[PDB]
Amino acid sequence: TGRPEWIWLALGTALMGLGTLYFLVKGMGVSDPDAKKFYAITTLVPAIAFTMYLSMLLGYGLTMVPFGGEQNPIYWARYADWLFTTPLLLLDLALLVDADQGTILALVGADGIMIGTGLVGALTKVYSYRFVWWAISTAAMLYILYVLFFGFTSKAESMRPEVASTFKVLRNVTVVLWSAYPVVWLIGSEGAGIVPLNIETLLFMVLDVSAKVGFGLILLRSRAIFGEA
Amino acid sequence: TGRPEWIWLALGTALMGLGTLYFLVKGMGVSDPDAKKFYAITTLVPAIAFTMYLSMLLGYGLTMVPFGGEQNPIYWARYADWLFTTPLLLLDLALLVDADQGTILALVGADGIMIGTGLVGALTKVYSYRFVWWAISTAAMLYILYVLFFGFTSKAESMRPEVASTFKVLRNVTVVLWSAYPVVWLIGSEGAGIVPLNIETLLFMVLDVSAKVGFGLILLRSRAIFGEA
Amino acid sequence: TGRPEWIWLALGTALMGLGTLYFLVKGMGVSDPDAKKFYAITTLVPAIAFTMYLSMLLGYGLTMVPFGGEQNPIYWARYADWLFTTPLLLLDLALLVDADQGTILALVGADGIMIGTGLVGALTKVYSYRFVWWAISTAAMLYILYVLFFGFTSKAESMRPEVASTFKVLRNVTVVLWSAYPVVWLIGSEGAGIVPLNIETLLFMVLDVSAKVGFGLILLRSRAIFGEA
Ligand SMILES: CC(C)CCC[C@@H](C)CCC[C@@H](C)CCC[C@@H](C)CCOC[C@@H](CO)OCC[C@H](C)CCC[C@H](C)CCC[C@H](C)CCCC(C)C
Ligand SMILES: CC(C)CCC[C@@H](C)CCC[C@@H](C)CCC[C@@H](C)CCOC[C@@H](CO)OCC[C@H](C)CCC[C@H](C)CCC[C@H](C)CCCC(C)C
Ligand SMILES: CC(C)CCC[C@@H](C)CCC[C@@H](C)CCC[C@@H](C)CCOC[C@@H](CO)OCC[C@H](C)CCC[C@H](C)CCC[C@H](C)CCCC(C)C
Ligand SMILES: CC(C)CCC[C@@H](C)CCC[C@@H](C)CCC[C@@H](C)CCOC[C@@H](CO)OCC[C@H](C)CCC[C@H](C)CCC[C@H](C)CCCC(C)C
Ligand SMILES: CC(C)CCC[C@@H](C)CCC[C@@H](C)CCC[C@@H](C)CCOC[C@@H](CO)OCC[C@H](C)CCC[C@H](C)CCC[C@H](C)CCCC(C)C
Ligand SMILES: CC(C)CCC[C@@H](C)CCC[C@@H](C)CCC[C@@H](C)CCOC[C@@H](CO)OCC[C@H](C)CCC[C@H](C)CCC[C@H](C)CCCC(C)C
Ligand SMILES: CC(C)CCC[C@@H](C)CCC[C@@H](C)CCC[C@@H](C)CCOC[C@@H](CO)OCC[C@H](C)CCC[C@H](C)CCC[C@H](C)CCCC(C)C
Ligand SMILES: CC(C)CCC[C@@H](C)CCC[C@@H](C)CCC[C@@H](C)CCOC[C@@H](CO)OCC[C@H](C)CCC[C@H](C)CCC[C@H](C)CCCC(C)C
Ligand SMILES: CC(C)CCC[C@@H](C)CCC[C@@H](C)CCC[C@@H](C)CCOC[C@@H](CO)OCC[C@H](C)CCC[C@H](C)CCC[C@H](C)CCCC(C)C
Ligand SMILES: *C/C=C(C)/C=C/C=C(C)/C=C/C1=C(C)CCCC1(C)C
Ligand SMILES: *C/C=C(C)/C=C/C=C(C)/C=C/C1=C(C)CCCC1(C)C
Ligand SMILES: *C/C=C(C)/C=C/C=C(C)/C=C/C1=C(C)CCCC1(C)C
Repeated sequence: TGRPEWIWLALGTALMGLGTLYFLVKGMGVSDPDAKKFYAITTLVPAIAFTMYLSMLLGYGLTMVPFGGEQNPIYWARYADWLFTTPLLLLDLALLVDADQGTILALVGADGIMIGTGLVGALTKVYSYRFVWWAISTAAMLYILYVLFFGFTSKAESMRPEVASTFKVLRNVTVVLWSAYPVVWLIGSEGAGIVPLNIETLLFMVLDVSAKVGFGLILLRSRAIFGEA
Repeated sequence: TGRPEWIWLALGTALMGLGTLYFLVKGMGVSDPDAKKFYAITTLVPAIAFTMYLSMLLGYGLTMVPFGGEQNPIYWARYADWLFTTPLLLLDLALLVDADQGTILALVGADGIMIGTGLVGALTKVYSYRFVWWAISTAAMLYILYVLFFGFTSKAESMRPEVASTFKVLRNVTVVLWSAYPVVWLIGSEGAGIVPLNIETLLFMVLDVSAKVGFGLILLRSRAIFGEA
Repeated sequence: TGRPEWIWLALGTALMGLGTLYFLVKGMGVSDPDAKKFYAITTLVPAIAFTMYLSMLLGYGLTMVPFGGEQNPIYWARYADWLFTTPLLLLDLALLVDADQGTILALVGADGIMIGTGLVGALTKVYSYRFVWWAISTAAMLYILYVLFFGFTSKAESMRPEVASTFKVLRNVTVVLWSAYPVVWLIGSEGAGIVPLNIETLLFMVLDVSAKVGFGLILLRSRAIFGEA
């Protein structure tokens, strides 16, 4: 309780843990192999986030980075979460649309670069250079969003209508929520320091729970995850 | 020689190195693609463990974690080993039975969570919280063992008898040996500190060599690794 | 500018960034799924290297390792680069020849061991043991080079001539350039310290740009990357 942001770390931990259990239970029984992929991916995403939220809450996932003449609290465990959970989320989208393997490789690799350069930016001790890493990471994010909108135009002649519908919704959810993360980082504790860490942590908790549990509710309620038969 | 546990690190290094060379030589010549997968996976497992045993023996893979009012010797390199070798072992099992891709994803991801939360527990400076990580990691292990016994019931109508037989043996080997690891950690140097590090290191060496070289001897002697023709 | 090797880090950053942009633009429009794999892999390789070159240039990717009675400058970010980019390069070769999945697993796993043991060697504080890690890593490299020459003899009865031709060239490029890396490390800052860091950094920059951008120019100009139709 001694860091003001504890309450949002504790609520994030609980909501990710509850979402994990819900999806775990929801997927019991599923035999359709395509459906099984989606449940597996979509359950792992909040399970991983539960662990990293808990590491932040307990303090393990916090470090102090000197920059700006200050010791700055930096929650590094978010990058360990996102390193795995953001390619998994892209994989759910790419599987919806039957993406080509090269497109998946492009997505997962640009996502790696996005999270890894965000982590270097987050731990960089020269203040001005933190924003060079931010810009590179943002360029990788823009590439991802570009591919999600313009990279699947060979696939629309052979998409089931329900897959197109669910993919469109989830792609919109993704673009809107993910685009907020660089803005929060830029104005928050890792960037300009205009928004205090407590509010930052709240913002990321709302985005994370929506981008993981909200996303997954939409996906796992859809008939698009089943091979049709 | 100055740490009492050196002798078990040196024997583990030698046995993993010898097992690697044996499997490397055994797999020379194999042309069956299915067989080649199994040799590749099963040889990489002790090769990786050889490297991490050597890093422990030379001291690189040891760190001191303060907790309990003490500087505690913690061999972190075991988590770097297991991060790769325990999904590889699961992959050998999953390939035996032709698992669905979603099942493989579930297994490898729960295994990631098991090893990563074990590593956080191993490096956590608040003593009581180390056991919260232990419990989460154990829950992931139980999930894995659940899937290994109850997750492949679509596959039994089209399993060759020899694949079913070898998978049953290896699955039993896996459940018994892997279930001992949380117990050793709980009573050893990373947990309650009731068993000294020297004996702990012996225990993990016996389990590791059996779970990697013993496992692999059983697998690579079986006709189940060949496509049948 | 305060480290003499800055100029080669800055030129490496620029050449990797330019090569990335060139390949990105070159691959726009490509619809052939096989071609898309090769563009994706081959573009990610210099993009990752651009980021790690920049981290070296800005100082983030440098650490001081005590060994030999000295504080030694060690650029660790090269291992973070190579961890991903050297399996990606092997994947391009393995895809050319339609390698079996077990062969790919062997290649990527031996490459992991090569880079991870090179990183342990690079960070080891006991000088003589640094060269034990070097020898293990070199053994893994030799295994890789062995597989590249002798591991694809089931594949030559069903290789398109242009794929055989491009694979031969790239395999030769690979063997020659990669074999120089252990020699540079052995005589440079991480090893015997006979070649100063500034010249070392130059050597690795020439090798990296050739092994990534030179390699990729050869590959992406070839008709071998297209499924034939
Ligand atoms: C079954 C397996 C998964 C293995 C079990 C692992 C794990 C679930 C164990 C629970 C972790 C949790 C108890 C950590 C303890 C936090 C904290 C209370 C420690 C001491 O703090 C006490 C006071 C001090 O004034 O602050 C805090 C005062 C209050 C006591 C704060 C309480 C709020 C919670 C800590 C926040 C909820 C986190 C939960 C783990 C959410 C899990 C969801 C669930 C339904 C799956
Ligand atoms: C298919 C499989 C069979 C293949 C597996 C092969 C493999 C098992 C072979 C043996 C592996 C073994 C050598 C692993 C050793 C661990 C290694 C990190 C040791 C180096 O030192 C570690 C710590 C010291 O406390 O410093 C840290 C060192 C440096 C300061 C950081 C080095 C950077 C990393 C090498 C790159 C990865 C960093 C991130 C974890 C990944 C990207 C994260 C992103 C968000 C930035
Ligand atoms: C600091 C920088 C990010 C620069 C800020 C401005 C910049 C983000 C806006 C320019 C993006 C640009 C692609 C917009 C042009 C749209 C166009 C190409 C698409 C064609 O028409 C499609 C229509 C609907 O049918 O609009 C639908 C729109 C299209 C599908 C294209 C939109 C894709 C974008 C990637 C989504 C914009 C959100 C950004 C990622 C915001 C990033 C936040 C940042 C400040 C960190
Ligand atoms: C070919 C490639 C793989 C590359 C080569 C890499 C690698 C195999 C090189 C060998 C590593 C090894 C020599 C490390 C040295 C350990 C140690 C002796 C260092 C100094 O210690 C001396 C005394 C001090 O009183 O203690 C110790 C006294 C004794 C001298 C202890 C000796 C016991 C061994 C160190 C334990 C065996 C480890 C082996 C590497 C096992 C390999 C198996 C093999 C058949 C593949
Ligand atoms: C398909 C491909 C092409 C995709 C590849 C994309 C990629 C190559 C893009 C560029 C990668 C690049 C940015 C890597 C940089 C390395 C990175 C670790 C730098 C951060 O700082 C590293 C050290 C400082 O000494 O601190 C450490 C930082 C923190 C203290 C720890 C951060 C946590 C990690 C980010 C999560 C991984 C940790 C483990 C190694 C993995 C799980 C282990 C488990 C057992 C806990
Ligand atoms: C601290 C906690 C671990 C709690 C300790 C007790 C707990 C591990 C025991 C309860 C597990 C429970 C699933 C047992 C019920 C069996 C049942 C569901 C299977 C149905 O019947 C199958 C028969 C043979 O045909 O028995 C064969 C048995 C079945 C195939 C099911 C057994 C699967 C288990 C995962 C194996 C038990 C070993 C544990 C992993 C021990 C963990 C050690 C721990 C203390 C860290
Ligand atoms: C669009 C997205 C990718 C996001 C943008 C991220 C990124 C491209 C931003 C550029 C990074 C760069 C400006 C870092 C600054 C380095 C340095 C000048 C910092 C201060 O140093 C000043 C003096 C001191 O005497 O030394 C140095 C004096 C000189 C000023 C040195 C100048 C040489 C360059 C720093 C080396 C070139 C590096 C480039 C990033 C190459 C990129 C290639 C491009 C065409 C894609
Ligand atoms: C398919 C997916 C869904 C699966 C994903 C599962 C996963 C998301 C589950 C949760 C992951 C989570 C626990 C990650 C936590 C990060 C972890 C590194 C925490 C440990 O401590 C990290 C730092 C402290 O600053 O110390 C560092 C600790 C030690 C000093 C080093 C430990 C070694 C590593 C565990 C092994 C990897 C090291 C390299 C980055 C990889 C190989 C590099 C090579 C070149 C040596
Ligand atoms: C310190 C150690 C590395 C030892 C140094 C010496 C050692 C590297 C040389 C012995 C390698 C050995 C396989 C050579 C025998 C060749 C033979 C098996 C191939 C059969 O005939 C093929 C012909 C052309 O048709 O030659 C073409 C040649 C073949 C295709 C085989 C060559 C494959 C090698 C892996 C390439 C040699 C380069 C090395 C990797 C150099 C390593 C540098 C080191 C000092 C760190
Ligand atoms: C589950 C959590 C999700 C979906 C997180 C998404 C995170 C991003 C899209 C992060 C983006 C970043 C930037 C583009 C710039 C640098 C800062 C980051 C890493 C926050
Ligand atoms: C090759 C080595 C093998 C098979 C290692 C297996 C390790 C485990 C099953 C580890 C399990 C753990 C727990 C369930 C709780 C926390 C402690 C661990 C990581 C030892
Ligand atoms: C893109 C960069 C490339 C192709 C780098 C290749 C690096 C190697 C082949 C590294 C090899 C090493 C050894 C065999 C011994 C130890 C030192 C290393 C890691 C430099």
